[PDB]
Amino acid sequence: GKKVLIVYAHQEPKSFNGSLKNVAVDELSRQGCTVTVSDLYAMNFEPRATDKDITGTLSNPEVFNYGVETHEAYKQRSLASDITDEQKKVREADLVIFQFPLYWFSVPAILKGWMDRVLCQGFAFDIPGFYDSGLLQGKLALLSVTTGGTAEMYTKTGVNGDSRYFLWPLQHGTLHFCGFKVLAPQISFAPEIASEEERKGMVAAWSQRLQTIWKEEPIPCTAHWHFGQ
Amino acid sequence: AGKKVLIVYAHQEPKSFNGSLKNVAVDELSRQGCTVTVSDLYAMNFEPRATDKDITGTLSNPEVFNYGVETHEAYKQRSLASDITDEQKKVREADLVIFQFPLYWFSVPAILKGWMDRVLCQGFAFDIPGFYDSGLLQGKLALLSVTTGGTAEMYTKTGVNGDSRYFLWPLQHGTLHFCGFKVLAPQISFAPEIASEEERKGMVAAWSQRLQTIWKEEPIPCTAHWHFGQ
Ligand SMILES: Cc1cc2nc3c(=O)[nH]c(=O)nc-3n(C[C@H](O)[C@H](O)[C@H](O)COP(=O)(O)OP(=O)(O)OC[C@H]3O[C@@H](n4cnc5c(N)ncnc54)[C@H](O)[C@@H]3O)c2cc1C
Ligand SMILES: Cc1cc2nc3c(=O)[nH]c(=O)nc-3n(C[C@H](O)[C@H](O)[C@H](O)COP(=O)(O)OP(=O)(O)OC[C@H]3O[C@@H](n4cnc5c(N)ncnc54)[C@H](O)[C@@H]3O)c2cc1C
Ligand SMILES: COc1cc(OC)c2c(c(C)cc(=O)n2C)c1OC
Ligand SMILES: COc1cc(OC)c2c(c(C)cc(=O)n2C)c1OC
Ligand SMILES: COc1cc(OC)c2c(c(C)cc(=O)n2C)c1OC
Ligand SMILES: [Zn+2]
Ligand SMILES: [Zn+2]
Repeated sequence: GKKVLIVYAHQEPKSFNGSLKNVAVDELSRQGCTVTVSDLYAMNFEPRATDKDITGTLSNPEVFNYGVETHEAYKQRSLASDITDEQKKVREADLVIFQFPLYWFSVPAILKGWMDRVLCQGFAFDIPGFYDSGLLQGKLALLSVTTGGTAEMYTKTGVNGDSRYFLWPLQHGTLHFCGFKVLAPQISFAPEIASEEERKGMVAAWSQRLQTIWKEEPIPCTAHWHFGQ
Repeated sequence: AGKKVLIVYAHQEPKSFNGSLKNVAVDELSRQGCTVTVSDLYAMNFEPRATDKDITGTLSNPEVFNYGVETHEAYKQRSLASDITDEQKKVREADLVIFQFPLYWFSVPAILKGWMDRVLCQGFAFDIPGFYDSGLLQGKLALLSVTTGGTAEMYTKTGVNGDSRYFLWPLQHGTLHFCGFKVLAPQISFAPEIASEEERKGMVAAWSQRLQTIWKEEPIPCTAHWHFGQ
């Protein structure tokens, strides 16, 4: 059996993102997988990295250093419960899918705040244990991104550059760094200008791809993959 | 000179190395006689989430909420939440916007990502058409002043992290150039926590020193080739 966590960042259940999340739940549930969804906006998930993320008393209450404080908090079981709740889902998961609209070539700030606050030192990475040896190694991660821009805008010589170029900080700098093997991203280009069909083809392709997600090999998550020819 | 600067600052700790870079900027720019404003996001408890609370008028489509459509509308009607319009005023007046922050996950801290997502709305920062070189903030300068955990050597093409310019792309091109800014070369202060106390003073005064001649700089060519090479 396998466990999947979907971390989902869209305000509107009727959205194209909402339908992609909902077919993932339906298809992975149909296969017998254990599925959990973190619907960040419904949870009013806190995005800011602050001293509230530590309960009881700080390791150095003269000069606040978020990284050191959350590292010590993790080790002393002193993190806020919204964070540890997410860490439990991630620890149990075999695959983590992030489902979100591209905001400013990146994730919406609420999902950025999940990455900043959930993936702390001791949990997701340490000295050592990063990139290849990151603490989440053995787990799979997958970005399912929707865009306002069309596929042609996202080419090396198009106005937006190649899609892979905006993937680097998320796939390499975040998911690889924590040890994830990164599945190929699912990019649903410009759903809002596509037809009622086309949109169906995109959703159905996603549902279709999920049918054989466990047979996939991860991308080689390298500078060459993102930037080379 | 007769110029206005906005510093958008994202760090929790006033005694931090970011706190020092922000204050040296304020001291040097104020010394030159520039007009200076700082948006200290954590101290303001700045709201990062893009939600329907950012619009206070009748929604264009209250059956199916589309944040970009509703905020674009709300900007035209003046029904945006006032935290957002308070920032727009600072940006509209500024000739240079400096972002001061620690690198978090190859990007800005979520509180600052939220400032970008909610403040740079359609109608204000760009339109369709009216983006990249035609973006609505054309004529303004922006500059990322980023600190890292990683050393410079780490952030080279054959270092573990890849070249520093790679992680600049979403921010410089995808956000600031998109809105029309000309982008000045980034100030990257590498690995201050590892550096010696004297190498730290050196990085602070190197930023101070650069600001002395900031108005004479040309912007970078904010292209794929600048960021990625051939
Ligand atoms: C702050 C901000 C920053 C942005 N930055 C970027 C950026 O850097 N680059 C970029 O390219 N874009 C950017 N965008 C645009 C954004 O990425 C797109 O708006 C978003 O990806 C569209 O996805 P959605 O789910 O919201 O679309 P929706 O509008 O919800 O989807 C399109 C249509 O499909 C309908 N639908 C729902 N379910 C289904 C289904 N079952 N089958 C068929 N249709 C269905 C919807 O109701 C809708 O009519 C930005 C947007 C914002 C607000
Ligand atoms: C969630 C998260 C994600 C991160 N992701 C990344 C990443 O992707 N890539 C990466 O490289 N790093 C990353 N980091 C590390 C982060 O970028 C660095 O910790 C940050 O850049 C260091 O800057 P700071 O101001 O907090 O340093 P500080 O810890 O405040 O400063 C270091 C030292 O400089 C001293 N100092 C303060 N003022 C002065 C002064 N006037 N003169 C001389 N010294 C002074 C301080 O007192 C301190 O001792 C991440 C950190 C976190 C918390
Ligand atoms: C650039 O130096 C580095 C590089 C790292 O990873 C590449 C680090 C750390 C620290 C302190 C903790 C940690 O978990 N990692 C993962 C570091 O600081 C010494
Ligand atoms: C801020 O909103 C943005 C930002 C963008 O880029 C950073 C966008 C778009 C759309 C619709 C198409 C597109 O290609 N890009 C590149 C967008 O929607 C208006
Ligand atoms: C999540 O925290 C992170 C994440 C990183 O990369 C994504 C880091 C580092 C540090 C300290 C050095 C570094 O080179 N990288 C590359 C870090 O600090 C522990
Ligand atoms: Zn990688
Ligand atoms: Zn550019």
